[PDB]
Amino acid sequence: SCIFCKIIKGEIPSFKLIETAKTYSFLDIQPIAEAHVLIIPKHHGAKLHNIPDDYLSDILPVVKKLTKVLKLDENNTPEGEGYNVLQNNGRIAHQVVDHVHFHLIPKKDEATGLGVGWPAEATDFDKLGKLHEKLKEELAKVD
Amino acid sequence: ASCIFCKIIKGEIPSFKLIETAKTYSFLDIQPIAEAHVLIIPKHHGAKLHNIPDDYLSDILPVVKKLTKVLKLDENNTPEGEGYNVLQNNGRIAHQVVDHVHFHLIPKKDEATGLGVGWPAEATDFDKLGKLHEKLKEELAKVD
Ligand SMILES: [Zn+2]
Ligand SMILES: [Zn+2]
Repeated sequence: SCIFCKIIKGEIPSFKLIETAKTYSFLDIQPIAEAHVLIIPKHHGAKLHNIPDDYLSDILPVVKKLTKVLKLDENNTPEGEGYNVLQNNGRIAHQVVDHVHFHLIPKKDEATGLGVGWPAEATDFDKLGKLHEKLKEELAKVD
Repeated sequence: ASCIFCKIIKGEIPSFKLIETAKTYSFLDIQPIAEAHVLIIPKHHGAKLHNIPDDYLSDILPVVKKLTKVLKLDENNTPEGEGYNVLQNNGRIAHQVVDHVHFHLIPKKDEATGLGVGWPAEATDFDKLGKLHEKLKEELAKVD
């Protein structure tokens, strides 16, 4: 039933851009900015951790090549127009289609493109230290 | 040389190190917007995504995937419950402050913390999409 798998299989049309042996990209037909692009692995998995590594390695090179296509790569200064790369995992994180997809979203002004809510907390070395200790312990056992 | 993220990689500025790779370096965000807000950076210094060599880009998302195992985010294989965002910002207007490419792995446990997504739908059309699609295809042919 997955609509992105249907896009890949040519059963739903799409404004196709770069296609790879592993990766498929196309214009978002519900964009939030002018050339809003989606980039998906051909391996169906709902979240990032469901994608094999060899599919994951292919995504950012394709995204970076798309920035050449959209000419976003002509601005090598922090000012002027910019862009975001965003991938969502779960309803609460704003994912609706349950197949991994990266958004390449040009940021031309404040009214359009991604709007970033950034609720940052103060630095607290004691809590970070305890969190680092716990995460390094989970890392040791992943290895 | 004047880049906090380069200095952090070299160990000249402190950091809470997590996974490191021949090509990638990751560590806790010390001004986090969610509990285990992690940063993931290529070791090569580029300001924007398009300034990073292909071989550094290929290694980033497998590291992010491995970090979702460290953070136990990989245990929820349903669209409900808690989630997470991967964000990368290019230029001041896109919310980028440090001019070394960094990816955010941000757990999404509730609505008050984590990434807040503003999503302003833009009125569009199959005519406009089609003409835009022809313009980008021409450019893709030149890139090739
Ligand atoms: Zn699918
Ligand atoms: Zn740097």
